Amino acid sequence: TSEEEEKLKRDQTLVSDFKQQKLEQEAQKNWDLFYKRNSTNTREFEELRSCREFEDQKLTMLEAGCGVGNCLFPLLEEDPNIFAYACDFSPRAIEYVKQNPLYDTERCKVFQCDLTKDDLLDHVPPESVDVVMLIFVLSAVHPDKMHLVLQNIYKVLKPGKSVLFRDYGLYDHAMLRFKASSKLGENFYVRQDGTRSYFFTDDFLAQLFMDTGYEEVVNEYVFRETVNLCVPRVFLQSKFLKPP
Ligand SMILES: C[S@@+](CC[C@H](N)C(=O)[O-])C[C@H]1O[C@@H](n2cnc3c(N)ncnc32)[C@H](O)[C@@H]1O
Repeated sequence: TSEEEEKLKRDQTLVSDFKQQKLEQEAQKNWDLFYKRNSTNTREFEELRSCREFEDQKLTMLEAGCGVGNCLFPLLEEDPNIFAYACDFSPRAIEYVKQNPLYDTERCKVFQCDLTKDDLLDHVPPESVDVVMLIFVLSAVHPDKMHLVLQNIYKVLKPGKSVLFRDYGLYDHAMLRFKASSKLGENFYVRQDGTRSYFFTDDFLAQLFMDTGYEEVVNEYVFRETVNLCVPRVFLQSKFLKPP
């Protein structure tokens, strides 16, 4: 190898770490910019009706990474005996959740929170929650910090109740198009809008949850289609239990 060949490889590491840190430093900005630049923004129901002891028993629920509430307001409208804590670290997204007319404070408490560093106990009482919902959120978090998210959620969960996980899986469509310029690491990619996407394997995700004290209930790939002309989709869909 040349002298410039050797130089270029140490340059690649250096620039790539610069890129990674900038992307991590601005995780919140890029998600906030995402919301400020757009507005065209069932397994869950089954498990809510599952842990109920009575028939119409009230349950309390934490939607971690609520966005503008696409997975929140439906669950509130179908089920009347459910209270949802909701957080997100994008202020603009929070405005949207507080701003649409379905928002009723007898049913829904939304707050800002960076799940990697802000204590959920600041706004969610300890071991108070029956279901936490991590839907397409963990994959936005740096793989090295994902366990922080799971540790944080742990404090909030009533023992014997569970996290409902769903996120991008191995060989999902986006992973199969990113130019290697956008690869940040193994299964870790950056989108054009600066937000990041991790593509989970069943084994890696299971290890994350067990390293932070959960037990595997369900951990399976699920496959779906999107219309263009059909696009194959791979999600990882799981359920992890906080032990009693
Ligand atoms: C693709 S949206 C998913 C929203 C929602 N779970 C749903 O079902 O539609 C990803 C959301 O995760 C949020 N997010 C990413 N990292 C976060 C973090 N560290 N703490 C809190 N929210 C985060 C972003 O603000 C964004 O709104």
